[PDB]
Amino acid sequence: SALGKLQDVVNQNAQALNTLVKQLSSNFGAISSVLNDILSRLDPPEAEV
Amino acid sequence: ASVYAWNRKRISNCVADYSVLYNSASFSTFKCYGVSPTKLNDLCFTNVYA
Repeated sequence: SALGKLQDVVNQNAQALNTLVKQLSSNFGAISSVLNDILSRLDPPEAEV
Repeated sequence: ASVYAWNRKRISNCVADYSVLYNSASFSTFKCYGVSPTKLNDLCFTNVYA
């Protein structure tokens, strides 16, 4: 645990990247988080929302 | 049956086509929720009811 700040910065960057990746599994009020599944299930006029 | 005693029908282990029902011109209302009236003959479901 000698090099503390370097490991802290690396861990912060890794956590930021992991959060940015995991923010794609959210619906945000939509039907699902899969854009291809939405496009295959709903027509564009109804899937625009 | 009646409205309070509706009969649930389980459908599984089969191939179901829906284009013959939408184009039948006999059903008054054919409102689809969550899915579209088209592009449904290219999808596969796990357990549907009727």
